[PDB]
Amino acid sequence: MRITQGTFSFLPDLTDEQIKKQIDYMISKKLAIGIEYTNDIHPRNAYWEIWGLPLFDVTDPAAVLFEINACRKARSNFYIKVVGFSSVRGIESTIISFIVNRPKHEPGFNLMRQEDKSRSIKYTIHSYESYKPEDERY
Amino acid sequence: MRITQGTFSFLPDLTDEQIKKQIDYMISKKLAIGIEYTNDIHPRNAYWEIWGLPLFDVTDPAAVLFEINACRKARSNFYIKVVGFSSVRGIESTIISFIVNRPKHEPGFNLMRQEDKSRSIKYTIHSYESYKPEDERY
Amino acid sequence: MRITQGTFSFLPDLTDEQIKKQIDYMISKKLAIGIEYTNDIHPRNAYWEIWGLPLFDVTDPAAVLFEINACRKARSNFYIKVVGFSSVRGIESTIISFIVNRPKHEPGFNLMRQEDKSRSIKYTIHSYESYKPEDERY
Amino acid sequence: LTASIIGNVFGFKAVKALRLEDMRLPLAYLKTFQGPATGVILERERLDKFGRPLLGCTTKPKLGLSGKNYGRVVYEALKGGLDFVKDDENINSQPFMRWRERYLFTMEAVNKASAATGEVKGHYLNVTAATMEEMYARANFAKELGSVIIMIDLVIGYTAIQTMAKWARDNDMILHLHRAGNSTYSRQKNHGMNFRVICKWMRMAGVDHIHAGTVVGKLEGDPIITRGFYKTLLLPKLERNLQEGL
Amino acid sequence: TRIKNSRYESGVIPYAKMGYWNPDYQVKDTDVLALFRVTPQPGVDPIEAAAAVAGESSTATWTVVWTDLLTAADLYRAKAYKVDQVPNNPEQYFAYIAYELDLFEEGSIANLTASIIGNVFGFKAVKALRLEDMRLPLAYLKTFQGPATGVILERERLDKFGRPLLGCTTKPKLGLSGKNYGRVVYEALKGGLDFVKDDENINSQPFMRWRERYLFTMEAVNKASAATGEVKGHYLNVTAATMEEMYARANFAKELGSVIIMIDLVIGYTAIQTMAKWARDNDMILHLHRAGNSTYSRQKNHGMNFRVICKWMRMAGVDHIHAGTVVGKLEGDPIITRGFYKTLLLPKLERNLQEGLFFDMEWASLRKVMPVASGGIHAGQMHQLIHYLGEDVVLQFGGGTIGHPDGIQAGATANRVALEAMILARNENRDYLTEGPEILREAAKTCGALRTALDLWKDITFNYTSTDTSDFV
Amino acid sequence: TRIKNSRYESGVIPYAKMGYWNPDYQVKDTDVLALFRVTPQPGVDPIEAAAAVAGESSTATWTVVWTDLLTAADLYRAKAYKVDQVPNNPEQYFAYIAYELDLFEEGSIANLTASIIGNVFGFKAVKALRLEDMRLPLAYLKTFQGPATGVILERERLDKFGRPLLGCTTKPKLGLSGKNYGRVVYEALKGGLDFVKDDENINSQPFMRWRERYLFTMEAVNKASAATGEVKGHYLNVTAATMEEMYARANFAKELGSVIIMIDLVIGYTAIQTMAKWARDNDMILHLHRAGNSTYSRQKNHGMNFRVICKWMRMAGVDHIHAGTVVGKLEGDPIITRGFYKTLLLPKLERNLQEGLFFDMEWASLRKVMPVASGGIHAGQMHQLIHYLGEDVVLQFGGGTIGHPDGIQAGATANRVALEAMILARNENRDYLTEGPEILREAAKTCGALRTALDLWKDITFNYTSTDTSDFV
Repeated sequence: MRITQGTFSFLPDLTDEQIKKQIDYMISKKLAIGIEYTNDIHPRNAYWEIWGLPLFDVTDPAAVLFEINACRKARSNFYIKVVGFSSVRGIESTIISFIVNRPKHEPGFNLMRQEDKSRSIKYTIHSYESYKPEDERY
Repeated sequence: MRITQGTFSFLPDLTDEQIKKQIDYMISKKLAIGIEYTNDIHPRNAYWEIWGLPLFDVTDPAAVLFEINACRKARSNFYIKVVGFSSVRGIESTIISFIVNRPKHEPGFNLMRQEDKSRSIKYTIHSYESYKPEDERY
Repeated sequence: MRITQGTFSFLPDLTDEQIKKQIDYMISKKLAIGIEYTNDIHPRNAYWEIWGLPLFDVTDPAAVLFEINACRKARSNFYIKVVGFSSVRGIESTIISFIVNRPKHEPGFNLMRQEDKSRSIKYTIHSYESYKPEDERY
Repeated sequence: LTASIIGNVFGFKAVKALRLEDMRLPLAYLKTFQGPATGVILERERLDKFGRPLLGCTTKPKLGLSGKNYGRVVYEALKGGLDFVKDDENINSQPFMRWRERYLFTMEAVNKASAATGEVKGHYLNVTAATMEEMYARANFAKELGSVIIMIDLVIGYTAIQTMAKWARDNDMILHLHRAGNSTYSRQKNHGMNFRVICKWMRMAGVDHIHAGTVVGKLEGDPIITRGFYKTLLLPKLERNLQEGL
Repeated sequence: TRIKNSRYESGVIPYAKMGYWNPDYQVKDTDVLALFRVTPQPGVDPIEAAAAVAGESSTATWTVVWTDLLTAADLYRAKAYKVDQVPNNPEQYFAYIAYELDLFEEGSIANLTASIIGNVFGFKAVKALRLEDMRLPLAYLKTFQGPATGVILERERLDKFGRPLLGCTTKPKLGLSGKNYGRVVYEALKGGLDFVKDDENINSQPFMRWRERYLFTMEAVNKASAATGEVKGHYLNVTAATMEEMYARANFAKELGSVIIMIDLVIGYTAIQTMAKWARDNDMILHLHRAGNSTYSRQKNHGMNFRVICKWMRMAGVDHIHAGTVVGKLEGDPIITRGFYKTLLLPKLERNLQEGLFFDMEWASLRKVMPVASGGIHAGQMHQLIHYLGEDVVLQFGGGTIGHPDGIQAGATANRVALEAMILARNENRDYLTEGPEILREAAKTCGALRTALDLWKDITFNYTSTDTSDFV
Repeated sequence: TRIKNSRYESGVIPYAKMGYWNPDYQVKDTDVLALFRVTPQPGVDPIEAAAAVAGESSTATWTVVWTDLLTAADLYRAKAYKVDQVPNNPEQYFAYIAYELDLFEEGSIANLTASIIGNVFGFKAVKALRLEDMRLPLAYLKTFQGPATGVILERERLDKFGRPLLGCTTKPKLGLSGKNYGRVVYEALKGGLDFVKDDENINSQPFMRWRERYLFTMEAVNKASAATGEVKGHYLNVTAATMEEMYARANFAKELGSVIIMIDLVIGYTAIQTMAKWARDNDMILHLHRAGNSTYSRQKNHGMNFRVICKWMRMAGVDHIHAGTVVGKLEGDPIITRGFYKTLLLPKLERNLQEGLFFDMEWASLRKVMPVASGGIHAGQMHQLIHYLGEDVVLQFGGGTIGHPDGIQAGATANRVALEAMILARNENRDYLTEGPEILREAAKTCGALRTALDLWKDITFNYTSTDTSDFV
C-alpha cells in the first residue's frame, strides 16, 4: 500500500525539481528545514530519526537538496521527509512536511482487535515491517 | 543496537584484566558476588538466571574470574553480568552490576502502541529475540 | 445587658453634641447618612427598619440631628442607629454605624442548644423581647 | 457577556432595528477565558498533517441511515483520502439509529481507515443532546473508544458549549462546532448579530472548529466579509478594516 | 557538517550579550515587572549581573543552545532594562526586569515564584540578591481570585464599621487544654474583643487534639455572642501536614458555624491557594499568619521584601495577614510599614521610593486584605496605633489582654474602650496623636479596667534600630 | 480582688528570668534540639537574646500570664541550655535550644516549622538570626514517612547501580511547545542520559499546556527505552496552583506510566507532604526542585541553612532534592556541601563543626534521599564531580548537553562516557582526582562527542568566594 502521510503523498513521488521548488517556498516563508527518516511508519511515531541538525538560514535550495540526496543515499530503504518549521509567535510548529523517499515496497499495517467490555474494542495498529528488527526492514 | 544496562556498557567490553580490577573493588567493599545471565534483555526482567550461588567471602578474584568464564563457556550466547551485593543495614541491595558477556549481534526491541482512551497509549516493549524460544535466541 | 453593636457602644451613650461632631466627620467623608431602627437587636438582623430615605449631599449636621430626634420621638423604645454610606468604587458600603437610642432596659438573649451528631450542637440566639409581638417589646 | 450586551436592547420599541456588528474584548478580560481546547497548531500536531487544508465529509442522507451503514460510509471516505468524516448536525440518537451503535461501528471504520492508509483518521462523533448529563455520557463513550475528535451543535447553548470546551481540554479531544441556527440572526444586514461576533465568543469559549463559510458554496458568504471571519479565528491579533467589517 | 555558526553556535557568551540586557526596551502593560536589589561579586559588571538574573529566571542557561530557534526566543527572554546605583551603597544596585505575560501560568503563585525566585538567589556571580517589588499586570491579576471574603464583605458579615477590630492570641502559646482554651475565649470575647485566636503553632498535639478545641471554642463563641449581641469569632487553626487533614479541620469548622478560620504561611503557597478557594466557596473568613516570613524578609541585602509577599497573598485570596505594628516587639519601620498596608488595602498603588513601592500598580478590582497588627502592643499606644496603622486593621493583643491583673474580661474591655475613645476623638478631628495620652486618661476615668491597664504597661517600649529601612530618607 | 503575687502576677520581666535560660538543663533523647546563630542588638545580653528566641518560639510572650498556671508550664517552656560566641565573629553566638517532644504535632513539617521559625526571626531585640541545625529525636522521626521511594528502591526500579545517574533540564527554560519538548527528551535519553526533566517553571502556560507535554514526552520516553534496553524516564512537573490540579497532573503521569515526577519546593510543605504520600501510594519517584531555597539559605548571618531543609524534606518524603554542584554556577562550599549529602544519605549523622552539623542524629531508618547536582556543570569536571559529590547523586547537565554542536544525542553520550570512564578509573583504584584530565582525554580518543565536549568548555570555570562557609576552618 501507499503511506499517505506527508503533504503531497496523493501525488506521484516528487522530482528533484519539484522538491527544489518546495524548498524555494519554504525559504520564502523563513522556515527552518529539517530532514527526517525511519522504517517505522506508524502514524503515531511522532519522532522519526533526524538527519543532522535542522538547516536554519537557508538561501540556496541546492544546499538542502544536497543533504536530501545525501540522506537518501545513506537510507535507501527508509521513509524520508522534509519538514518546514516556523518560529512565528502563534505558530512555533511545523507548517509543511512531505515525503521525499519511500522504500520500494510497503507491506502495510496489521490491526489488532482486543475485545474489552461489552462490544468495546481496544485497537492496535502495527506495521508488518516493525515486527522485524530495524536492520532487516524493507 | 547495544544494550546499555550495566555500570560500564558505554565503554568497550571489559577485558579479563579490567574485570579482575572490578572484582578487587567489590572485594574491598566486602560485597557478595553473584553471576547471572539471560537471553531476554527486556529492561524490566529483574530476575536473570543465576549461575550457582553467590560467592561470599571472596579473597582471590581468580575464583570469581573462573566462574565468570565457566558461565561464559556454558552460556556463550547469553548476556552475562556480575552483581555486587551489600548487606550494610541501610543498603542491603546491589551496589554494582556490569556486563561481562554479550551475544554476537543484538536486534534490539519492538515497540507496541495500543491505543487506549483519547490520545493515550499503552506501550509494550519486547525484544525481537524474545519472540523466539530460548534455545533459538541469538 | 448592653448591646455592643455600633462603633462606640463601649463608650457612654453619645450626646447630641457628640453626635453632631460625628455627623461632621461623615459630611467630610462625603458619605450618605441613614437612620434605622428595630426592637429585635439580634446581631444577624441585617435589615433594621429604615427611617425615611437616606440624606445625601448633607451640609448641615442640624438637619440630620433633626431626624434623629424625630425618630427618637416616634420610636422611644426601639434601638436607633446612624449609618454612614460611602460610594467610592472600592468601598460602596457602610463605613460607620453607631447607636443613638436604646430602650430603657435590655433583657438580653436566650441561647438554644439543639444536640446534633455526636457532640455537635446547632445553636440559636434569640432576644427575650423577640419572643413577644413588636407592639409589646421594651 | 451576552446577557448584558444583547439581553434586552434588541426589543426596545424606540429602536426600529439593531445589529451587533463587532466587539472589542479587552486583553484583561480575554485572559479569564480558556480559548480553544486544542487549537489549530496542536491539532495538526496530533494529526501529523501540515501545509494543507484538511478534508472532511458530512454523511448523507442527513438522517435515516443506520449505525452499520454509517460505518460503511466512514470507512470508504476515510480510506479514499478524506481526513475526517462526520455525523450531520441533526444526527444524535433516533429511532432509525441510536447513538451507541453508531459510535461502536464508526470507531471500527476509523481504525480500519488508519490501518489501510498509515494516517491518523477521525470521525466527528456528535454528542449533542437534551441534557448535560447525556452529553457527558456520549462524550465520555467517544473518549473511551479512542476517538480523536467529537462535535457539538451551536444549538445546545453557550453554557453547554463552555462545559464541553473544558471537558475537551481536560480529555485531549478535538472539539468541532457546527453553527446550527446561526443564520437565524446573522443573515440580514439591518437586524441581528454579525457572525464575526459569534466567532469571537466561540473562540473564547474554547471550541476547536467552527463552520465559518465557503465563498463559492451553497450558503451565504461575501468573500471579504468571510475573510473577516477567518482572520478573527486564526490571527493572533486583529486589525481594523471597514471593508471586512472589523 | 550541520554545526551552527552565529548567535546560536555552541559556546558560552555573557548574558548581557544573549539578549537579556536592553536599556531601550519599552515596557508593555502586559509585562510582569520585578525590581531586584543586586549585589554582584567583586569583579562582576552589574549590568551583566542584572542580565544574569534576567536570563536565569526566564529562558537562559550558562551556555548557548540552538533550541532557542524553535521558539519565539526574542519575546520569551526577559529583559533587564534599567540599573540604578542604590543611594548610599557602592555595592548594591536596583535592577528592573520585564517578563512577557505568556511566561506564566494563569492564577498560580507557585509558577510565578518558580521563575522569579527559582535559582537566581544562589548564583555564585551574585554575592547577594533581594526581590524588592513587583508590578503584576492587569491582565495577569485578573486570572487570580483575590481575597476570599475581603475587608468590605467581612465588615458586613460582622456588622462592624468605622473602627479597627480587636483580637487576641490565647496565652500560653502551647500547653492549654480544650476546656480551658474555651474558657479564655469566652472571657476575652465577652469582655470586648471581636476575635480570639489559636496561636500559629496550635494545631493538634498530645496536650490538646484539635476536635475538642473546636467544640468547646464554638460553645464559648456562641455564649459570647448571646452575652453581648455581637457577631463573635475565634480563629480556628486548620494548619496541618496534608491537604486532606486541613480540609478535615476547615470543614468541621464550617459544620459548627464558625465565621472564621486561620492558616499559617508555613503550609505553603499551593495549600494557601487551595484554602483561599475553599473559603470563597464556603463563606468563611480566612486569616493568614505570616509564620516564617522574617526568615527571608528581615535583612536588606538578601531575600524578599514583605510587600511582595503582600501582593502574592492578596492575589492568592487570603482575608487577613499580619502586616506588622510599628511600636510592637517585632521589626517594622513606620514608612516601609505604610507600604505594606497600602499594598493590601488600596485599589491602586502609586510609586513611592520612601515606602519602597517602585511601581505604579492597578489592583484589577481584587478585594482588600485586612492587615493585622500583633506582637507587643497594648492599650495606651492606641493613638500611635490608629495614627500609623489606620482604621482597617485587626489590633491583636495577646498578653496585652490575658496579662491584665483583674482577669481576661477586664483586659479585653480596657482595649475595646481604649480603641473606641481614640477613634471617637479622631472623628472629632482632634490631634489625637498629640492629645493621645490625655484622651486615654480621660476615658479611663470612667473605666477602672483601662486605668489599671494604663498603669501596668505604662513605660513598656520597643525602641530598636530597624533592619528593613528605606533608601530615600 | 483575687490578683496574684509571685511569678505570675501581671507584668513584664526578662526572658532569662521566665525559665527560658537554663545552663544546667539535661537534654532528653526525646527533645527536639535547635542551633541558632544569634546576633543580638547592641546593648542586648547574648544570653537574654538566646532565652528570648527560646521563649518566643515556644510558649512565651512579652508579658507574664497566669494562665500558665493551668498547664504543666515548666515542661512546655523551651530552654536555651548553651550559648557560645562564634569563632571569629564577636557579634554572633551559637545558641542551643531544647524543645519538649509533646510540643509538636506528629508527622507535620508545618507545625514543626511554625514553632521553630514562626516569629523569632522578626524580633527587634535580635539584629540577625539563622537556624543552622536541628536534632530531631527518634520518637519524633518515627512519626514521619521518609522518602516515598528512596535511593535503594529507586535504583532497583531503574536497574542502575554503582554509579551516579545522569539527567538534563530541557532548554530553553520556557518557550518550547509539547511536540518539540518530546524531541529533546527522545534525543537526550537515547544518547545516554538516565533522566531528562521539565524546568522548575515549566508547568502549563500559553506556549505549552501540560497535557500535550505529558503525552509527547511519554512517547519519547518509551522510544528511548526500546532504543537502549534501559529503564528511562522524564521528570513530569506536576507543580500547580491548587492541590486538586496537582493531583490531576500526578495522576495523568501515573496513568501514562511515568516512572517519575517532580515538584517545586515553592508549592509549600503541606503540598509537598501530600505529594510524598501520593508518590509512596502510587510507586512514583518524587523529585524535589529546591526552588526559592536560596532566598533564605544564602547569607551566613540570617535565615536557615540548607541542611535544615534537607532534614525537613527527607522527613517529608521527597525522593530527590537539589543539593548542589561544588564546581557549578551556584553557591557551594565543598565541606558545607558534603554535609548536605550526608544528611540526605547516611543512616546515622555525626557532629562535625567543619561541615556545619552541630548534632549527632539517628535517622530512625528513614529512607535515603537522592541528592541532585545541577547548574553550570559539564563533562570535564567529571573527576571533580565524582570526588566532591560521590556515587549516589544525579548529575544534571542542562546546557552541558543541549549545547553540544553535534546535537543533543552527542552531548548526552559525551556525559555518559565521561561518567563511566571516570567511575571505571575510580574503581580501578586510580587517583582520578589528579589523573582526571588524562582519564578523559584518554577516553575521548575513542569518542568524538566527548572530545568535542572537552574542547568546547575547557576553560569554563565558576570560581567565586563562598558566602556560606564553615566557622571552624
